[PDB]
Amino acid sequence: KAFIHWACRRGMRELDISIMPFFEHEYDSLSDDEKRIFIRLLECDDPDLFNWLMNHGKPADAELEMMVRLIQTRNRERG
Amino acid sequence: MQTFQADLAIVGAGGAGLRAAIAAAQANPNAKIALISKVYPMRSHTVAAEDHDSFEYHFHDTVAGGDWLCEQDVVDYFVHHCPTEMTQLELWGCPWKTGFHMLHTLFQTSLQFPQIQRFDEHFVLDILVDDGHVRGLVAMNMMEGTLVQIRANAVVMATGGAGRVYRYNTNGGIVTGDGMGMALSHGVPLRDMEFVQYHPTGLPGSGILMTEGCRGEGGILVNKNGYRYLQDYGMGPETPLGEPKNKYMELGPRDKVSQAFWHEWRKGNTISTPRGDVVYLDLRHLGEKKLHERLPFICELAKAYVGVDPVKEPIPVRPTAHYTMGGIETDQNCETRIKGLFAVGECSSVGLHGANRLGSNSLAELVVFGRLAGEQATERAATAGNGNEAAIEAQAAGVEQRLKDLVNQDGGENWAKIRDEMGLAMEEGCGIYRTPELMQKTIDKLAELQERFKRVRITDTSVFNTDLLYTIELGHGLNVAECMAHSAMARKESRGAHQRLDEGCTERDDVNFLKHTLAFRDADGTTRLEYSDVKITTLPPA
Ligand SMILES: *Cc1cc2c(cc1C)nc1c(=O)[nH]c(=O)nc-1n2C[C@H](O)[C@H](O)[C@H](O)COP(=O)(O)OP(=O)(O)OC[C@H]1O[C@@H](n2cnc3c(N)ncnc32)[C@H](O)[C@@H]1O
Ligand SMILES: [K+]
Repeated sequence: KAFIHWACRRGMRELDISIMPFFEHEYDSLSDDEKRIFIRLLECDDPDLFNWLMNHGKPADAELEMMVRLIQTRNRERG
Repeated sequence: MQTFQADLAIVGAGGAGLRAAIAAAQANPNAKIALISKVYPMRSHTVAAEDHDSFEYHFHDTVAGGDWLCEQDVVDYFVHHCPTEMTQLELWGCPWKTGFHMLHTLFQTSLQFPQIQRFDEHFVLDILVDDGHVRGLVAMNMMEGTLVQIRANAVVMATGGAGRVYRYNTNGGIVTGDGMGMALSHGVPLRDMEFVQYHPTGLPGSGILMTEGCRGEGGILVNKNGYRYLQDYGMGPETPLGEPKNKYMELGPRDKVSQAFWHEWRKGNTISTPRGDVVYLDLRHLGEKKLHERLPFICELAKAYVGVDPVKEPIPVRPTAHYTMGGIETDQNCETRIKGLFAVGECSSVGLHGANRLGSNSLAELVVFGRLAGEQATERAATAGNGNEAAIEAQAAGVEQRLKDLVNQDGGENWAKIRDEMGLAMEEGCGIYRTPELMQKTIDKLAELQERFKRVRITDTSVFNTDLLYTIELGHGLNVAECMAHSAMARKESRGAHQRLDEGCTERDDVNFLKHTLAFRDADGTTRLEYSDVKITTLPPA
C-alpha cells in the first residue's frame, strides 16, 4: 500500500510535481474507494496524465475526470 | 534469492534498451532476454522528448557541433545507419511529441517477441563480474520485496542520463545515474563527464523545460529592464517584434543564449526570485488566439508550475541542466572494458556527441546504437562459455549482505539534505561557466558529502524500503558528481558545453586537450583521471 508511492515516479518532470506531492500532502485525507480512481488513474500513459491535467483533453471514464478535478483544485490550493 | 538464467540482460527499458531488446530477439530467436526497468517502460525519460540530406553535412555538423571531441569512425557509422533505423521505426507503426511515438512503437514491437521477458518495477543494484567478464546482475523486485539473481553472459546498460544530480533539472527524478554508478563500482571509467548541456529556457524551482517553439513563435527574452539583451552578445541586430529570424536573437545558437543569461546575471540584470535568478520569456504580445493555436499546452503549463498566465505577465525562465554527453565508456561496438558488458543510450559515451550533442542525434542514437549494442551483445553471449560458479554466487551473496549492512546502517545523516547540497554544489561549481575556485569549492563539498553518505539513516519503512533505494541512487549520483567536477576542474580549456572564465582556459586547445576525459573510481573511494586520444579520420581540427 506504500508501493503507490512508486507508481508516482514519472518520466516527465511535470508529473513529479503534480502527483508526488499531492500523494504526500494529502491522499490520506479523502480515501475509502475514492482512492479507487487514484490507483486506476496512475495506470495510464504519461502524456495522458500530463494532458488531462493541462485540460488538453479529458479522460474517458469520467469517474477519472472527477479525479483530475480533485488533483487540479486541491493543488491550486497548495503553493 | 530467486534466480533467472538469461542469455542477455538489458538494464533499462527506454528508447535505447527496448531497441536493444528487439535487436537481440531478432538476432537470435532462441534467446531468453531479460529486459529490466525500475519503472513501467512507458515512463522512461524517453517519453518526454518533443540536414540529413547528406551523410557529409550530418557527419560534419556532429563533429563540429561536438567541437572535435567526437569519435569520427563512430560518427561515420552513426550517420550512415540513421536512415535505416528511421525506416525501421515507421514500418513498426510509428506515424510519419517524437519520443513518445518512438517509445510506444518500440514498446508495442517488443510485445511481439516472446524472447523478451520484461522485469517491470525491478531495481538493479549491482552487476556480477569475475575474470574481467560480466556474468549477470542482482535486482530487487519493488512490487514484492524480493531479490532476483539474473544470470546472463552479456549485460547492456541503458539507464539514461545523470541529470537529477543538479538541483534544478529537466529530467524525471528517475534519471539518477544508476548505470554509470554501477560501471564505476567495477572499474569502468566514465568518459567526458565534464560536458553537461543546459537548455536555455527552464522554469525556476522545477526545471520544467519551456520549448524552443515559444521563441519560434515570437516570444522574447528580456532582463529586469525589459531589454532584449540577446542583441548585446553577438546575436545580430534586434529583429522586429513578431518577426523572428533563425540564428538571430531569441533563435540564436543555444549555447550563446545560456551564456548570455550568465553575463546578465553577473551584470546585476537578473531578477532575484524564490528558488533562483531568472529572466523573462515574454509571450504577452502574441495573444491568446496565437497562444491557443500554436503553443496550446504552454499556457496551462505556466499557470500550473510558475503560477503565471502568459497572456498577462511573462514567464520566469533560466538555463537548466538538461543532457549529459558523457557516460559509461564504450568502444565502437558499445562494449565496455569489461568483456560482455555493454552500454548504450544516454548512459554511455560511444563517442558520438563529443563536447556537445547536436540536435536530435540524442533520440536517433537510441535506435542506431540500441540496435548495434543488441546485436553485438547477442554475439558475445554466444561465445563466453561459462564462469567460475562460486565467485558469481559469492558476488551475488555479497550484494545481499551489502544491502543488509545498508539497512539499519550506523548513522544519523539525512539523505534528503545530502541530496540537495550535492544539487546546489553542482549548480554553483559545474554550471554554464566554471572557475577553478567555484569548481574546487564544489569538489570539496562533494568530498564532504560522500563522507556523510557513509552515515545515512535508512529508517525501517517496511518489506524493502523506498528510502533504501533513494539512498542507493544518491550514492550513485554522488560518485558520478565527483567524476563530473573532477573532470571539469582538470580540463584546462574551453570546449563545447565546458566553458571556463580563468586565464589560460578560455580558448579551445587542440594541441593539449584533443583528448577524452576518463574518470575512474578506485576501491579507496577517490577519483582518478586519465585521457585517451580522439579518433580523427576525415576531419582534423579546424
Ligand atoms: C529529460 C528530457 C530529455 C530530452 C528531451 C526532453 C526532456 C524533458 N527532449 C529531447 C528532444 O526533443 N530531442 C532529443 O533528441 N532528445 C531529447 N531529450 C533527451 C533524450 O530524451 C534522452 O537523452 C533519451 O531519451 C535517453 O533515453 P535512454 O533510452 O538512454 O534512457 P531513458 O529513457 O532515460 O531510460 C533509462 C531506463 O533505465 C531504467 N533504469 C535506470 N536506472 C535503473 C536501475 N537502477 N534499475 C533498473 N532500471 C533502471 C529506467 O527505468 C528507464 O526505463
Ligand atoms: K550520453
